[PDB]
Amino acid sequence: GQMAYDRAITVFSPDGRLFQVEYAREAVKKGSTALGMKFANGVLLISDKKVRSRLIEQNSIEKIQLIDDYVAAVTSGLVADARVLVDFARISAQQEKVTYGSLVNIENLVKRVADQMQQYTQYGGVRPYGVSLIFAGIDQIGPRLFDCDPAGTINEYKATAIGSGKDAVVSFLEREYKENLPEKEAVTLGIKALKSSLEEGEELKAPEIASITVGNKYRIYDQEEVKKFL
Amino acid sequence: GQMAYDRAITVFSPDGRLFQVEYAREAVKKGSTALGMKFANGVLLISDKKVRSRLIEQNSIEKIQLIDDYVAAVTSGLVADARVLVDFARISAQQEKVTYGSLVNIENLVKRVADQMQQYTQYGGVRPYGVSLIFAGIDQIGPRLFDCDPAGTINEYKATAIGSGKDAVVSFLEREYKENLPEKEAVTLGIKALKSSLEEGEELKAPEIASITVGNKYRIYDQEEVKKFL
Amino acid sequence: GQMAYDRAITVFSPDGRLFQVEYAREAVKKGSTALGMKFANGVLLISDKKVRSRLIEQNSIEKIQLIDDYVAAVTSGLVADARVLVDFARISAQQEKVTYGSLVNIENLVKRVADQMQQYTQYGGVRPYGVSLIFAGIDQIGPRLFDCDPAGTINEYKATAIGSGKDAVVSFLEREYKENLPEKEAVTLGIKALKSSLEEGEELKAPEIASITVGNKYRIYDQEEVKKFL
Amino acid sequence: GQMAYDRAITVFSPDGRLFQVEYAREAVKKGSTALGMKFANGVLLISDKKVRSRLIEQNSIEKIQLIDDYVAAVTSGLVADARVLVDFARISAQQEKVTYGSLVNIENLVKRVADQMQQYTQYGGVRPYGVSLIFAGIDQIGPRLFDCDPAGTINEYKATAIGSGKDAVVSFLEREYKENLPEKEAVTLGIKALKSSLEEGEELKAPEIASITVGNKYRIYDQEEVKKFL
Amino acid sequence: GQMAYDRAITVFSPDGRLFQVEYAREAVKKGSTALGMKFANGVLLISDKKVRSRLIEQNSIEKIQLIDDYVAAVTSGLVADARVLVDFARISAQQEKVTYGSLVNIENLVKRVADQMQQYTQYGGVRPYGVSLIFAGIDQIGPRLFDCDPAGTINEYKATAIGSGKDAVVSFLEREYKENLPEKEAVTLGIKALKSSLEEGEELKAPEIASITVGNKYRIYDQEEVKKFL
Amino acid sequence: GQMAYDRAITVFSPDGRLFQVEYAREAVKKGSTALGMKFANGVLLISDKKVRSRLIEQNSIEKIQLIDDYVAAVTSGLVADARVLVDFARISAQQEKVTYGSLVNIENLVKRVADQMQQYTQYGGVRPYGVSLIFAGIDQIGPRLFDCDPAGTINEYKATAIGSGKDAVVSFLEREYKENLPEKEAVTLGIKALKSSLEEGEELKAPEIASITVGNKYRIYDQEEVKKFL
Amino acid sequence: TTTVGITLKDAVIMATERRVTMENFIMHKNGKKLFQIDTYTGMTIAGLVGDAQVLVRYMKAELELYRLQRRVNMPIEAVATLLSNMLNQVKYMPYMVQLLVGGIDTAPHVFSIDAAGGSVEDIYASTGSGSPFVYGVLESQYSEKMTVDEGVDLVIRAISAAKQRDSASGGMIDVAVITRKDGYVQLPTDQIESRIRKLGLI
Amino acid sequence: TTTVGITLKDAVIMATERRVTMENFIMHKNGKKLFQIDTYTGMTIAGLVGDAQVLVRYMKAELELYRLQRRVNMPIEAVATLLSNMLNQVKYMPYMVQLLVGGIDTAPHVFSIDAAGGSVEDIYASTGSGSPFVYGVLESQYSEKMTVDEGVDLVIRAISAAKQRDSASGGMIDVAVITRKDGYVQLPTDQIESRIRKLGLI
Ligand SMILES: C[C@@H](NC(=O)[C@H](Cc1ccc(O)cc1)NC(=O)OCc1ccccc1)C(=O)O
Ligand SMILES: C[C@@H](NC(=O)[C@H](Cc1ccc(O)cc1)NC(=O)OCc1ccccc1)C(=O)O
Ligand SMILES: C[C@@H](NC(=O)[C@H](Cc1ccc(O)cc1)NC(=O)OCc1ccccc1)C(=O)O
Ligand SMILES: C[C@@H](NC(=O)[C@H](Cc1ccc(O)cc1)NC(=O)OCc1ccccc1)C(=O)O
Ligand SMILES: C[C@@H](NC(=O)[C@H](Cc1ccc(O)cc1)NC(=O)OCc1ccccc1)C(=O)O
Ligand SMILES: C[C@@H](NC(=O)[C@H](Cc1ccc(O)cc1)NC(=O)OCc1ccccc1)C(=O)O
Repeated sequence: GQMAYDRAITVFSPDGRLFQVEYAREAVKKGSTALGMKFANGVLLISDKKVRSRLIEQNSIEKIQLIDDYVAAVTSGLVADARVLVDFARISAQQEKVTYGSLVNIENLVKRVADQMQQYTQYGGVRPYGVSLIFAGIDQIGPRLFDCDPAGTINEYKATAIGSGKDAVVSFLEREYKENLPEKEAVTLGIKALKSSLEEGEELKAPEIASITVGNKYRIYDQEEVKKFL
Repeated sequence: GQMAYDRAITVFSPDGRLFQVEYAREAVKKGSTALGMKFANGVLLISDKKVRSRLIEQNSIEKIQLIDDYVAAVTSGLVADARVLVDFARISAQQEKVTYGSLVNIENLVKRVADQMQQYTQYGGVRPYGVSLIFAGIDQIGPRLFDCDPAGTINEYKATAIGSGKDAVVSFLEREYKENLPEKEAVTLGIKALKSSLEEGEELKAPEIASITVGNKYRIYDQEEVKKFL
Repeated sequence: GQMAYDRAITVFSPDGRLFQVEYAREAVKKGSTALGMKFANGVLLISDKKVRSRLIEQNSIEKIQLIDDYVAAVTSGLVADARVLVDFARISAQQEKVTYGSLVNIENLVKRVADQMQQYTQYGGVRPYGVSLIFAGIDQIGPRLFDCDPAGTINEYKATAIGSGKDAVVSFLEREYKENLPEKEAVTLGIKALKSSLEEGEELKAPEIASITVGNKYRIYDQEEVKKFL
Repeated sequence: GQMAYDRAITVFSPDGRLFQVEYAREAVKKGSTALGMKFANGVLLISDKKVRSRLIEQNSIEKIQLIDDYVAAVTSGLVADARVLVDFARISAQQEKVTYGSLVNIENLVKRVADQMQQYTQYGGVRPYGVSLIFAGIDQIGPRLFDCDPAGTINEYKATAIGSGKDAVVSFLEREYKENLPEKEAVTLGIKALKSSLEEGEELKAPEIASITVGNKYRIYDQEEVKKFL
Repeated sequence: GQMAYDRAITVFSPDGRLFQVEYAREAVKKGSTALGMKFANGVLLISDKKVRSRLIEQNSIEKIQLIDDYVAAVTSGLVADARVLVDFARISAQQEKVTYGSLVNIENLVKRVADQMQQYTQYGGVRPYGVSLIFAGIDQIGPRLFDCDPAGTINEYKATAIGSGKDAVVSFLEREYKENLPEKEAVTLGIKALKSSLEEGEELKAPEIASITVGNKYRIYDQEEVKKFL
Repeated sequence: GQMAYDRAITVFSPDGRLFQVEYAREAVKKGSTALGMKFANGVLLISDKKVRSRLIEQNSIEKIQLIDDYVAAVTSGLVADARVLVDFARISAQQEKVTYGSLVNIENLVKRVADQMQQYTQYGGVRPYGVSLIFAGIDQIGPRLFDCDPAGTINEYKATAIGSGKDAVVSFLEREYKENLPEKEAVTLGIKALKSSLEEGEELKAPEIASITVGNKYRIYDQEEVKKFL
Repeated sequence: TTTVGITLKDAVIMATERRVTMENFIMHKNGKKLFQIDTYTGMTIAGLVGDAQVLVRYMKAELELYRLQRRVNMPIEAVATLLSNMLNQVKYMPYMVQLLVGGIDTAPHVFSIDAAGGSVEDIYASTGSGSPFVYGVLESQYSEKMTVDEGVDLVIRAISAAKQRDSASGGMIDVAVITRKDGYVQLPTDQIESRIRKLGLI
Repeated sequence: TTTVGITLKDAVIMATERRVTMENFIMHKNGKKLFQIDTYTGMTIAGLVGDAQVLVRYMKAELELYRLQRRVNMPIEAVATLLSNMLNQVKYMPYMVQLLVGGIDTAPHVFSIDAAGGSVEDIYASTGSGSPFVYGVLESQYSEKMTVDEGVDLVIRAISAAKQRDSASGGMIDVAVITRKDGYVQLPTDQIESRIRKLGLI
């Protein structure tokens, strides 16, 4: 039954489902866990790192990407598709700055990215992007936190997560998250949430941390500062 | 089950896999083994040679190709697709020089090549390139070493390998690689890594060696110098 | 198993094979045997002739075609596709002469032809050319000898062959070929190689012979001269 | 086995065959037999006529068509496709006259027609022409006689035939054809060849005869002259 | 066997047949019978009428259509496709008059219509017209009578028929047709031919009659004149 | 058998049928019954109304649409496709008025609509309109009444009907219709015809009535006048 | 340039001179300005040489294709109409030519066509810089009852007068006669010279 | 610029000078204006150097491809017709050149082609600013019965006269002789100098 309605993107199932979009969401769950949360006059992003062999440079596997000095993004899923979407977001942000002289709402930037992803779910001959993204930054309204799925759906969160351990992290944040926390406390809480999603075999491995506050630009935590919360 | 989701490039499997991309990676493993590693103020490339009949000229089977005087590439997989990608890289490098007057980051050149390969995995009516590439050179940041797969993924390495004996070489380099080695020592280590990947029947056959140092252009090792490490 | 991955050109097999390209190579092996070899300051081409009924004019079945006064080609496989590729090569050669005033490297001409053939193996809605070609001539580097397959692969040889008796001829040349032979000796050796590939029933039938030397243009052997080596 | 590789034009069989092209050749063998032969300073065409009911005008079923005053063609196979190809040949001939002021080689005209037919065997969404053609005329080289098949192959003959009785006619001409015969003798020989291809039930029925000599234009034999050889 | 080669227009059968074209000819045989014949300095058309309910106006079911004042056409098969082809013929006739100032040969007009129909039998994504047409008129050569089939074939007749009772009418005309008959006698003969094609149950029902003579325009027989031959 | 030739619009059945067009006609029979008839110097339209819940406004379910002040149309079948065709007819009518300054023949307007519908039955990638239409109005010839089917066929009637109860209404009109009736009598006859098509369970429910006379514009019957014939 | 075409009872006579003025001097003395474009049709050209030669090649191709498809020669008025459409379609980037078309389909015809595509049938016409001198001779001496021999002498005298007064005209006179019985016949040069000597024009 | 081409019984002789005037002064004294474009065909160029050089490359490519496809050399009149079409197709954005084409197919031919695509065959022709001086020499001294040696001396004298009166012409004279027996042969410079000394032109 299901195998008869899961071969083409533009085919609805008898119960009104799009299995090709659903299958793309399975690719997202294979990616590394990442999360973001808002705090007092700021927002931060944490991305888990799976340490590979020592032959890999520790500068290209960074999943946190700056869209500009005030907007950052983190992705999960197909790396190649994620790189294309990040490049599209950067071009879209600059187009906004050329047209109006500045960027006023981050939600508009997310919508342009999501509209691009939604287009690849309605026309034949293409496949949907197998990537989920989280956008966080500061605009003329304040700290913002958004997520985007392969289907192109947009939601705004006080705290959210993507990746393989998404369910474990969101459950942990459902119990222990507090609003308007200081930046240091928020990072400690985020480390515990990422810690509570791994298996018993492994342990936390000094992830990527980035944050921004109102009136300032994005700053990337160095390895020395990360070890302090480790 | 798998045979129902491995016929079209733009079809996701129920577990979120792209089998056509995976099958392209099988073509890569049929190619000859090649590797590259960085050393003190430089980077080198080694490509194994399978000696065919004496009727073949020993000038066209060279898998190491110069993108410019400061960037070189080596490929593995479908030869015909590899030639097209190398030509695309050379044109892309010259476009960068015309626009800005010079080449500043090699990673940008690799991204343009990878974006071309990623495009052939999302649109119907085309097949992905069955080629993996390694890019090494000197730019305004220093020695660089990149790899690219049929899916269009990009990673940066201190040392890496491609081809049939990729697993054996990377395991050997995982145990014996050292940083900031002199050029002569690095070549000797690379020969042993390539040696430790062949079967008991055959033996090493004077491969291709190329290297470059900061402030200089790429130089190709002649047969006389290769025999000295043989 | 194989029958599920051999219907479309743009489909990889589970073991990373392109069966449609492979099937095109089967059409090549149905053609008449042809070979070429380099000698002292020159290169020659020999193409076997299968004598049909006397009603056929002995001027159109010539498989050796001049690309210009200094480059010649011989083909094997589908005659109709071979004619199209030869016309494409002739146009490409003239485009080179208009742009630069002369032709410097024959290898560049072969690459343009091979790129055309490679394109017909990656896009849907078209089939690959079922033709293999051998290019021989004199350029600013010296005598050159190239071959091209339906997949678009390029190799340079001191001596090579195409067609049905390719395996027998290359084995014979693997044992008896010598470098820098005089033109008369090279033709005699080539006749024996073509002779050693036929079945016991038939015999050699005065084939086509063409050759060129440095500083001169291509000359076509007449029937009188061919009978002297017969 | 064969039924799995005979549905699409752009699909090679495992043994390197194009069955759709082969099937088009079957449509040709359903057409009426026609033949042409060269004689002393001239060339002629003979086309068998199958007499239908008396209600059909005896002016439109003529299979011999003049391309110009010096080139004529005869076709066999699908009538509708044959009409299109004849119109294409006439336009191509006039384009040659506009560009150069005259027509020098008839073989060039045949190649343009054959290239059109070859194109319809390599691209999807179209079917090959089910027509075989014979071109005969006088140019700056002398009497010419060509044939063309659905695959687009070109051959030059002293005498040839197409249609249902092609095998019988070519066998008869293989035994009794002579070169440089007078025009009257050549017509008598051609009538016997066409006669020797019919079944025992029927008999020859006053076919179409056309001929041309050097320095003159094409002339069409009238019914009175045809009865003289009947 | 047949069901494997009758789904696509651009697919040849193993015996060189185009079943989609053949199936279109079946739609033609469902139409009402119509016929035309030439007489002394003229030509006429007769089209059988199947009387439907009295609620239908007796002015739109007329199958005889004037292409201009000197050319008329009658169709059989799919009414909707027939209307499109008649409109195309009318536009084509006016294009001829604009270019040359008059219409010289009716056969040229028929060829343009047939070329349009032939095009819809060689390209995928379209279906052939299921219409057969008969063209009759006066040009600079004299009375003309042509027919056209879905395949685009053209034949010229002294008398012919189309529709369901085509076989019965042509057999009757094969026995009783005479040339250069007066107009009144020709109409009487045509009525008998149409009468001899119906079943025993029904009877002739005052059909459409149109005729034209040299030096005059087309005239449509009124019901009063039709009853005189009834 | 039938299931093998009913999947694509551009496929003929072995007996020369287009099942996709036939299936579109099934959608028409699901619509509400409507009819039109001509009377003395006028023509009227009646469309049955199926009373839904009271929450629906009684102004948008009107199936009678004015093309202009002198032409009206009523449709049956897919509502969404019907709206598109009505909009196309309105644009076509205005194009006629811009080009010539007025509308002379309504039949020309119907042909443009029918040509649009016929086009969607011959090209792949589209589906036919599942709508039947009736056009009635006054032009320079007099009262006109036309119908159009999904196949694009055009017929002119003194009285006709479309919808689910088409067969019952046309049978009733076949027995009781009279020509040149007064407007009041014609409406009473039309109500009885619509009444004689419903089932025993339900009853007539004050339908839509519109009419026009020579020299006047279209007028829509109000509910008060409809109840007088109820 | 001087071209002329006249009609008789059953014949059409066309004639031109041969002088070509390229780069403001007499560069060519034996140019060709009279062409056969069909079995019973001829054409003369005046104006830009490049434009005229292209049109001649186009007309030969169109008329030959027309004959092969419709099995009959194109009527003379249809030839003029085809030329009229071709020239008018590019009227704002036009061919800078003056054309005469003459031939036999069922009766003699001569057509004059301008650069804008205007086509007018006439009993006789003349084009080129020497045309007004020709019209003077034709107005005073042309007769519809003339024989073919008298018509040939008439066009020779008219062109000879033009050469005496128009510096852009000169060279040998080429004459063609078109009849149903004999088709398109170009008179030999020696015959033209004999007529010139007999008329006392040298 | 001064170019000339003449026809003899079985030969074609073409000759040019070498002066190139770039930026209103004599910048180059040894320019090339005579080219071999086929086995038995040559061409001379006058006008804009850039346009002329592009056309020479086009003609070499077209003629070589023609020879390879149809197995024979293109006829001389066909070469002129091809050039005529190419120039006329861009007449409103034209090549600002004057061209001479000469060669042997079955008989000697010389064609003159202008920027608008007009092509006229002639027994002899000359192009460039020095052409009127050449025509004066040819009108008084050319003979159709001349031998090849006499023809070579004739073109040398004609170009020498042009160099004495046209400031845009000068430099060494290049001469080519085309025959069926010997093909395209460019005369050596020393032989030209010997003829100049024998004729007393220095
Ligand atoms: C780095 C990134 N993940 C990754 O490393 C992803 C995980 C993944 C693998 C296979 C899939 O089919 C889907 C997703 N790997 C990935 O994108 O490369 C593997 C790949 C497999 C098939 C087609 C193309 C590429 C993350 O942690 O978000
Ligand atoms: C030189 C290069 N390898 C090679 O020589 C590759 C290896 C290969 C063969 C078949 C495959 O299907 C895939 C890869 N051969 C190759 O590209 O030519 C064989 C070929 C087979 C099928 C389609 C097109 C070409 C290397 O060593 O990297
Ligand atoms: C002259 C040339 N060979 C030939 O004569 C080739 C050999 C061949 C036949 C059938 C095939 O499917 C493939 C190759 N014949 C050929 O090209 O014509 C036969 C043909 C068959 C099917 C489709 C189109 C054409 C040679 O000797 O190289
Ligand atoms: C006049 C011409 N032959 C003919 O009359 C050909 C013979 C033929 C029939 C059916 C086929 O499938 C193929 C060929 N008939 C033909 O072209 O018309 C029949 C036809 C059948 C199917 C599709 C289109 C047309 C000849 O003698 O060459
Ligand atoms: C008036 C005209 N015939 C007719 O009335 C034709 C006969 C026909 C019916 C169904 C078919 O599949 C094919 C032909 N009817 C017709 O064209 O309308 C029925 C139709 C059926 C399926 C698709 C489109 C339209 C005639 O007598 O020639
Ligand atoms: C108002 C109009 N009829 C209607 O209300 C039509 C009747 C119909 C329903 C389903 C069908 O598949 C076809 C026709 N309904 C309708 O167009 O909406 C239902 C629908 C069903 C499937 C696809 C799109 C729309 C009428 O009375 O003419």
